[PDB]
Amino acid sequence: GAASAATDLAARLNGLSPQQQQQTLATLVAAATATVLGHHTPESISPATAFKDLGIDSLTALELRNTLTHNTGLDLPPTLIFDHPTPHALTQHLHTRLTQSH
Repeated sequence: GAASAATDLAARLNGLSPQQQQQTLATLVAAATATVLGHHTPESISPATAFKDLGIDSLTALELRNTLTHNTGLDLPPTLIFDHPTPHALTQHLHTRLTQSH
């Protein structure tokens, strides 16, 4: 249970530099997509392949969403993949929204 994984996420990021802080999402977000496609590890989830190209099928885009938002504490609608089509993109979103949010 978590009333804010955004304060847990920014906890991984806390103490780190932008690219390092990126990596955490650029690992978790991919871990998320590693889940959606049944790959388990983010090592298979390339950040520049594209969710579309990864197998994200709206359903797994929502399940992506369900994981992302849950790990980052953010509140972005299911069109997150449609707006950010790569693990890098999604990461960029939550890496930027860390400060660009309420």
